[PDB]
Amino acid sequence: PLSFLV
Amino acid sequence: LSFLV
Amino acid sequence: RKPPKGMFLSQEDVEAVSANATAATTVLRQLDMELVSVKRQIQNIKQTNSALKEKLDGGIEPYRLPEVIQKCNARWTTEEQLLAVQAIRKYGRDFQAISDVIGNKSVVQVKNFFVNYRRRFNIDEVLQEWEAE
Amino acid sequence: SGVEGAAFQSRLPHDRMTSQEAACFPDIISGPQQTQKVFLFIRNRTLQLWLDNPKIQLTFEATLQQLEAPYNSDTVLVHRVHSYLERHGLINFGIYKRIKPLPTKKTGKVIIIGSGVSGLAAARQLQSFGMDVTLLEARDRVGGRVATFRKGNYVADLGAMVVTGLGGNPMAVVSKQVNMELAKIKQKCPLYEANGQAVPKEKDEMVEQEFNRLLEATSYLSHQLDFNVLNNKPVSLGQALEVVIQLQEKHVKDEQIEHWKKIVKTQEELKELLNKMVNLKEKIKELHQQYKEASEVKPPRDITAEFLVKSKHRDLTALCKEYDELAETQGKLEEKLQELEANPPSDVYLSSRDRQILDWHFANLEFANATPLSTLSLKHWDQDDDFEFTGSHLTVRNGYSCVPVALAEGLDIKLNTAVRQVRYTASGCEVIAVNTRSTSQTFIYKCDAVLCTLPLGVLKQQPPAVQFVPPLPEWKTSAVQRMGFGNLNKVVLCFDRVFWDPSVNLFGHVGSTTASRGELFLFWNLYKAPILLALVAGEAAGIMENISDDVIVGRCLAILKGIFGSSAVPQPKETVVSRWRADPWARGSYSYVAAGSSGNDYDLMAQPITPGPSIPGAPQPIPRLFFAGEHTIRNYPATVHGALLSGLREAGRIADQFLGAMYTL
Ligand SMILES: Cc1cc2nc3c(=O)[nH]c(=O)nc-3n(C[C@H](O)[C@H](O)[C@H](O)COP(=O)(O)OP(=O)(O)OC[C@H]3O[C@@H](n4cnc5c(N)ncnc54)[C@H](O)[C@@H]3O)c2cc1C
Repeated sequence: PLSFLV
Repeated sequence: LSFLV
Repeated sequence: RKPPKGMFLSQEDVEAVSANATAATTVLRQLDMELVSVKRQIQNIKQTNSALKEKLDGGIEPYRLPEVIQKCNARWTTEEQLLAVQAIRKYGRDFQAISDVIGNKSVVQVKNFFVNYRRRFNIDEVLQEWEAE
Repeated sequence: SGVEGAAFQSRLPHDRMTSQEAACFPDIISGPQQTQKVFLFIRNRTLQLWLDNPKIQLTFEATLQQLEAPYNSDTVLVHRVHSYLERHGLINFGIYKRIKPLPTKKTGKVIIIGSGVSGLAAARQLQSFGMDVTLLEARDRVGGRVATFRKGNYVADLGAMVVTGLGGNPMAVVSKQVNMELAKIKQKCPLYEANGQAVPKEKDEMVEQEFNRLLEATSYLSHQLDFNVLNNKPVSLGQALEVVIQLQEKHVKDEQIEHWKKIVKTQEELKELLNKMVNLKEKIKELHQQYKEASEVKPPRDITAEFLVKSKHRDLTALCKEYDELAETQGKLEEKLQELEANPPSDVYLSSRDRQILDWHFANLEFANATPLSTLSLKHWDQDDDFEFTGSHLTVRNGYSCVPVALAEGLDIKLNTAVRQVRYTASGCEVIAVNTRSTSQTFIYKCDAVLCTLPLGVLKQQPPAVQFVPPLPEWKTSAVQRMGFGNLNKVVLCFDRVFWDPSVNLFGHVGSTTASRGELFLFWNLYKAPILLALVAGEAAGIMENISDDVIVGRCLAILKGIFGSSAVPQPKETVVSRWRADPWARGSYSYVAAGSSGNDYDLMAQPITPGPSIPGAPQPIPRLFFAGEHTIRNYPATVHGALLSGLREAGRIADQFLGAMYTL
């Protein structure tokens, strides 16, 4: 998911 | 075998 | 409502870019052929314009005449009158040109002259003689 | 916050009754506005109570004890509310000191496939409700896609690594129950190019801005221009990005075209003037001779000869005037052309170096979703964004495995047991499972209901690894096929000396080509022991699984030598390389919203299965087959907590189905 974006 | 928990 | 500032996305462009598999890479190479053409297209006519500049070589320096340094006068000399009569023959109703030929008359004075001596210099005939050309 | 904060932490609107609350309390939500506010307070307060002390059970008796008037006057309500909250795992979930020891006898038999986080969470709950629960795990360990490498002092996660904010997160409760060393992640991530030289803050910030810009742009295509279908095929985020990039490269050229197109026009305007200027110099050259000759006629002269001099004079000075006025316009067009050629518009959209750095940013997004962007639904890839937790992200310094192992404790778990066939019918269920060690040896499990926590990629296997009898209805199997199941791998590199920047939690690596942009593109410095963790995402994910550990570890060192120095990088003492796609008990990393799928499929995954009747004409029976997992939850897919909440969810539904709902009567 998006929330995983570094 | 393996060292995964 | 609108795309991010500086992003350019028209409705029509999207359809044109997706028309087929590699339709967009054809559009992009098309503009590359366009730019390459327009780019050297400049040098060809840059060189032409440089060649035309070369025929103009020197400008109009030894052609400019001695200045018309003379003060205006209200008085009409007979000579001056005659100069005007001929100037109607050469220029018609171009009262500035006629005034410049005489050199010491203002445009208004030339128009004044035209009305008074319209009769005595048959200036109407002089005008129509000029008109025939 | 306070009582309102409790609702927030429990992912609930504090000033409003939810859809599930309307379902269970149809008297209150259809009732007068006063009753609702009483309900909402009791609900919010009870959550606060449990949250303030999550390590001990919160009973009805303890709840009513700590309620003020008029809220404690209706004790049937306080009981109803409490039971609802307890049933759906909003309170008394995880690991807590039980006040009333587990019910003397057990009601109903439940078999749970897999002891992953969802599986355990449902097991702990169904046991809390006094049901007979047995979990069947294929692996020789608990945790599933939560797996921690433990060897000596080296600790590193091959599975779940990050807690994505404690604000509203059910993991925040668990972190207070279990010993979790949660360390904050400093989001400062320096990038390094192929050669090993850092990326200047000039480039870094301008490319990253362009990345975020390109994304908003794709949204504009998706929502504003409805660019969602193309040739019957659904558009992927990967495609829309290319479209938007190309439209930007197009505009860069269109601006160049209309600029040179503007030079040629000024180039012409001069030519027309120059031709006029040449022809005038010709007539001035001629008219000068006529004047010159007329001037030779020395005075005294008659008036017509006089007039000729004066007349030729005027005619010539007038033409000199014109030429000076035309030379004026020449100078202006001449410097206007030096103006345009001095400063053109943008030369290119993105240089080779620019695009490579942008590709890294895509690799990030390919990792985030565990899939090449060419597969992600343009419309729905981010549908689960609104539900993101507040607060900064954290990692489990002692390894995430403390959580499964914690939850596992006290449960009948059958390790090394591979479920081969699930059979559900009117009167009940049987589970056909083999021992993973000796494969031709068999077990049979009889139960009232089955909870399936099989990873989507397992449910995807062709041929089927697990068989459903009867076959799952086409709606469920289409959900299984539409939905995406991604891949993401980790290289663990165990050193015994830190050669990297210790104050930096993570550093990127910029690949040479788009093809390999997700290959070892990111490194994590997270643990006590000098351990670096390398990510393999995007397309590289799947391809690297065919390459031996040594070659992979080799590439890692090489990259690291580039950044830190040819001799600063020793041979790692211990290495681990995950291969989730090849792993029979995951067959990938975690789900994603594929092109053609939507957020709705996730709901279809959670939807239970009711078998057909035994006797023809007999009544429609009870639901038998249930589904929990990270892929069964629309609002938190692909996450540990997401899985957790599905387990919590399903346990509730099953208990309601087999022990009856007291709180609705
Ligand atoms: C590399 C990686 C990194 C991740 N990082 C994060 C992160 O930072 N944050 C986060 O929130 N989430 C993360 N996740 C996802 C998170 O770990 C999962 O979403 C979660 O563990 C899923 O739990 P589950 O119970 O739904 O599936 P699983 O945990 O896989 O549970 C399924 C269980 O069933 C067993 N099983 C499978 N087939 C059979 C069979 N035929 N018979 C019997 N048993 C079977 C499996 O062995 C497994 O134990 C990550 C996942 C991966 C792969």
